[PDB]
Amino acid sequence: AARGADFDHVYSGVVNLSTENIYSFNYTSQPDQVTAVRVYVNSSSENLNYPVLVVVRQQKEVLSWQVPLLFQGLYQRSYNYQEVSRTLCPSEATNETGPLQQLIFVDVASMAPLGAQYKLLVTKLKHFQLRTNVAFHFTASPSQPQYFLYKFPKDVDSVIIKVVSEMAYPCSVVSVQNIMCPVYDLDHNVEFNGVYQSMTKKAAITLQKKDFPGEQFFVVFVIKPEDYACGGSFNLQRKKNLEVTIVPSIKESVYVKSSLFSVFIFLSFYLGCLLVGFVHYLRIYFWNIITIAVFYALPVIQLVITYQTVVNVTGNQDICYYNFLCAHPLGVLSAFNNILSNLGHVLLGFLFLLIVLRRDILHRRALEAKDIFAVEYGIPKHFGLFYAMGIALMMEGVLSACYHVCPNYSNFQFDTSFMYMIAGLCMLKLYQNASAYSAYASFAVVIMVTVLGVVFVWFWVIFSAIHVLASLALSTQIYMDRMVLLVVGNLVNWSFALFGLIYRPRDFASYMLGIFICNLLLYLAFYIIMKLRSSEKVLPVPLFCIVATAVMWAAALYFFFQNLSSWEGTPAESREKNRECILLDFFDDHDIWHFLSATALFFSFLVLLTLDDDLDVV
Amino acid sequence: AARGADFDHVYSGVVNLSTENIYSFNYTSQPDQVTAVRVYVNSSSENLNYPVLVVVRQQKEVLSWQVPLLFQGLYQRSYNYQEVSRTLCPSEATNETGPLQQLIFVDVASMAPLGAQYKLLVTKLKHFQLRTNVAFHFTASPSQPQYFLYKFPKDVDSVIIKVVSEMAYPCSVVSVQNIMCPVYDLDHNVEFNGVYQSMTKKAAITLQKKDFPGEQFFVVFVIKPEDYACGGSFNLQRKKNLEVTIVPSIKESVYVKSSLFSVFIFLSFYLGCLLVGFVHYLRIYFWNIITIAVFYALPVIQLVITYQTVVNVTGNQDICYYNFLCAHPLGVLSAFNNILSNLGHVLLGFLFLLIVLRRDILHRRALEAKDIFAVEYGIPKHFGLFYAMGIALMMEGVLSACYHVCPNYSNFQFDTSFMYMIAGLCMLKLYQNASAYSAYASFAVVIMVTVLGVVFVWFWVIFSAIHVLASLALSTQIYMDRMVLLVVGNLVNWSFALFGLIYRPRDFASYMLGIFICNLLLYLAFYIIMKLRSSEKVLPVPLFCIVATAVMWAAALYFFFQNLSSWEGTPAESREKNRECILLDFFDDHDIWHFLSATALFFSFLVLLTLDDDLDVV
Repeated sequence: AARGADFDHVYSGVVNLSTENIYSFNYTSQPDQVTAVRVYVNSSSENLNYPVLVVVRQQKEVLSWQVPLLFQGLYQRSYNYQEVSRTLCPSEATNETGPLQQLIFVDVASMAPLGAQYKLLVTKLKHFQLRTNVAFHFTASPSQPQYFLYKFPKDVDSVIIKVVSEMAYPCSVVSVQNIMCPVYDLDHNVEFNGVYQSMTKKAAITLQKKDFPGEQFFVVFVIKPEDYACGGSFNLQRKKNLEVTIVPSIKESVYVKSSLFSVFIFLSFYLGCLLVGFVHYLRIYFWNIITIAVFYALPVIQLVITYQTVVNVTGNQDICYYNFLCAHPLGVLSAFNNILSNLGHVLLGFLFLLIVLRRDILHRRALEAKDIFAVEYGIPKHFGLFYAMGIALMMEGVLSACYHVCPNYSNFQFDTSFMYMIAGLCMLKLYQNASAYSAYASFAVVIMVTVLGVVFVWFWVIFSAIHVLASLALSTQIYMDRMVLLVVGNLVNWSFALFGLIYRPRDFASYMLGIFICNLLLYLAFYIIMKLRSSEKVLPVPLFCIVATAVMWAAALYFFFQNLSSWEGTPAESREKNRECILLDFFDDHDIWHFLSATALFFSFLVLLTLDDDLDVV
Repeated sequence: AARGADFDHVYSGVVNLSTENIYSFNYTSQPDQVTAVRVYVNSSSENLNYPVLVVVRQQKEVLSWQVPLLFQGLYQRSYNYQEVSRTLCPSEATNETGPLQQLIFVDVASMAPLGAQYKLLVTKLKHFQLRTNVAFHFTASPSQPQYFLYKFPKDVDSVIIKVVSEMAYPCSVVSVQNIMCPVYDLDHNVEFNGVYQSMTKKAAITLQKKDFPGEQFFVVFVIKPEDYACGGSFNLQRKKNLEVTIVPSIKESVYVKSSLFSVFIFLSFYLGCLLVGFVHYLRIYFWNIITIAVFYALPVIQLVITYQTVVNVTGNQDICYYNFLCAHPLGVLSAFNNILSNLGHVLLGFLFLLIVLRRDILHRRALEAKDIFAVEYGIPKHFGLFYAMGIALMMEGVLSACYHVCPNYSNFQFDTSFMYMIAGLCMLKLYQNASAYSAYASFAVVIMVTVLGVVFVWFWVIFSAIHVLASLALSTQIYMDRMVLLVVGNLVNWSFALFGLIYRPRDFASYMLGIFICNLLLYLAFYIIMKLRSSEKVLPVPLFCIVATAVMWAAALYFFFQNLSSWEGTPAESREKNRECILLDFFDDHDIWHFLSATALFFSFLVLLTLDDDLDVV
């Protein structure tokens, strides 16, 4: 019992308590290509107490739905849609089997005393297979989910899928499943299997060839009914216009050609320092700091790899905050362009403990043999702080090379934490004890207290008075021309504190921008303009070094001020600010800061070291 | 078109490509009680290429399934079941509406050239509603999931649901949903809504009355096909015999009657000390430790409340490791019997800084006025360690009262961490500097290194030699009778290290059991048997105190040696060892250790303080 209907035609009729509508669609497959049937069903109006029930029977599948669809959300609201569409599964073919005959049965029924109205349209899909470097243009809906198929090529072993929306809204979920057919297109079971990502404007998924049996996969797009998870708020139709692009990945030569550059650019400094040095006349407090440094590192190297294993096991790519367009994977690590750029700290913090140790050896030898108290400058024994300076670079580099494996909220902002100490020591600038030893750990304690309290009684307005008092206390000791300069510096610090209180950009995230002014104040106390009535204190090598650290600090602020990701306000809003890669397709735009910060801090420390000349001969 | 069949009868027949089987069941509801229809369908044999498809149509629901069910699991295995059963949703009634007429349509069809065989049985449910303090006896299966209904009483505002299996296997999931009917009984969508727990032998769920609209809820039981998540391994039938019990919760009077006891039991010590004291003759290193103590606490009080909020938001009760039969909730906190028992540390660490400060004041006054160098015992100025002893109790109590909000793996075992320092100081026992200051932080560094390295090259065998060397080094300084005692102690320590290496009970969890021997060695060096040829050094008050700290250390080891939970080997195996509550239905069996450890450590420290008598008059 059937009617023998034909494909691509609009059918209408009346259903009742006894009348049932039967349709039978017969089609022949091919020994190649993929076909995909699609059923669209529309209801006229009303029907909120006696809906229409449609069942579709295949050889190895039965599907069923009611036409007046009713969703449900938070805060006791009810949405109702009146249009249903579905994409039936394919059957596939082989080269050893001929053409296949297939039958689809569609039954429509209702349970109403008077009747209902329905419209049926069953059509084949012409464009079902995505190709390499070809962009599509479809349109989704919260009651019309979509899926497509992709086949791996013979040479490509990895693919990046890029999905781009247009306006802002509504949110969606994208999934990557393997080639079977208990296919999951409903919203409540879309997260059961496969890599899935929430997206509101952008999405990027990285896939490999060795993890898929048969080298074919399904990309599934589903639209969220209520945009609550993405951070926003909130009947007739929603609609969405997406765009999907598949691109290949880089080869293996780039992984060598970039690491060779990033390990052959920091030996020219060694060669230069050697050349400059060997041309002359044509020729236990530290011990009690390692035990504290090995206390504040082991929770990081017990939490980070655990989080990485959790992300690499459960499937959810919503726990870490990477840059999803420039995250190259290697091995267990999923970001191998933010762990090889931190190799500058632990290699440029080793030229201090080859020069200042030689200077210590030479000065102690000169004290042992010659009379070092003749024509000297104010107790020449001055070291012991350079050894606690040139090891904080390594203890900042090792601590920075463990945060970029999973940026999250538990790890907080523990990357620019010891840099506050490295820029706020300001002890060796008081050259030529009681209030310094106590304030050494107290400075880092106050910095950590401010960092913790920045997130949580008018913190912005309360900090201006404390900053002004601290600036006045510092300028009282540092400092009439000197009094006028101290007053101008205190006024500038108060104006900067008032401007920061007026701004209040990103609360705890703005702690870096608020302590950059403190670092500038600490690094603007260069007294090189003392030559009004004093000695010369100027030489070509410190003049070149102060020119270099004046020039090379301007460039290192631009890449700081370009924001790429964000650790606040949902994990689906980081993807909007994502950017691509420059400089040989390996380095990011928040990865040329770890190359300039180290080589500016090293030159500033060298300026601090090599200064106070033209007095050893007096 | 129908046949007019009757309830509770076995029907059989043959289906084909053209023949379809229709059944129509008409039933009348009642103005009270709950009915529940249940459909059982059985297939004879074979049918792996042409299955049987069954659809059930109601007024506001359509359900559909194939009879030769096929599941799927990891490692490319395929299971097939031949029996299906389902429980249809109820329709419910009101007191303002009369009896309701309902019709169920059951259609059976196939797509086979020869035929298939099927058996249908549709029956009503007699026992559908659970009652208070009544235990049921049902039987589940991985292809037969179950659900029941419960209604809140008029006085009870909270309920504990206890589910108990029998043997070990197989695992299951239990869910608590609200009263609607898009009911979720399949395995892939059971975790969409509601509180759910994985269970293999035991489960306990706590529910409240203010969170459920209408005061009715659904308890859903579903059996897992593959027992992989619970930790185990791995066709005809599985089967499971459960048991469910609903019990009420305690009143509000217990929350007052226990806190009054647990704050009125620790003032009798104050009254006793006052009475003993006022009866006589009828009458800056510490400053540099607060800055380090406020460094190792803020990640805990940024991670713990975040984890608690995550558990209290997402629904998953599988991230923290509580005792699910003795976890009383109050407010945001879900365990208010492990945060009010840690109030003993921060209240019994305050009787030292009222007695030793008075002794310091009296001794300084006596030095200022009288000649304190007459008839004294070896430089009577001895304090400065009691002030670093009586504040580690508070810095262990505050650090212990933040781990019991969510025991997990990231928090590790950071509860008995400063107790290693508190028991391994052993500095003031060398009475009457160079190697002590260096070894102070080094002892805690070695303890933290051992704790970290215990989890991860024959650690058990390598530690015996290090322990023997450390024991020999300690006994060389501490210590012929003294040499024989030192040799016997070194031999006993080597035997204990060999026994611990032979045992190796729980690796990193066994670090507490392996350092308990070290604590016993440090607290067994009491030289009170020096009276062979020496002075008396014995008085009634230190004799009573050494008797008390000898007696009250035996009882505090039993409750340690009773294990209640475990932080390793899946989060569904902690529930097997769970126990109930003793001592006025509030305190646990791992909560009478925080009351005896403090009052034994305080008496041991008092023994250390008050000793060396009978020499102030000589």
